[PDB]
Amino acid sequence: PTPRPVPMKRHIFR
Amino acid sequence: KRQCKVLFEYIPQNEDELELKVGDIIDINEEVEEGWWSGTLNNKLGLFPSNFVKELEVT
Repeated sequence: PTPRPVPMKRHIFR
Repeated sequence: KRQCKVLFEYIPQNEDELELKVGDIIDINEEVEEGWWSGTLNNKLGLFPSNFVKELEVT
């Protein structure tokens, strides 16, 4: 999966 | 091509991210990590949140 307007945490930058 | 449609607006939170507007069509390059894809929109390559989009049938 259901899209929701909350971004996942990022670990890889770039 | 592999492509997706933006479902929700996204203001970039970082300089390597794309800004997303509802209904934008992005050409998908790859998945960097769960939740984060790279792709191209209006001639910019950048990262964007995958749960703000819907992948389209390839085709």
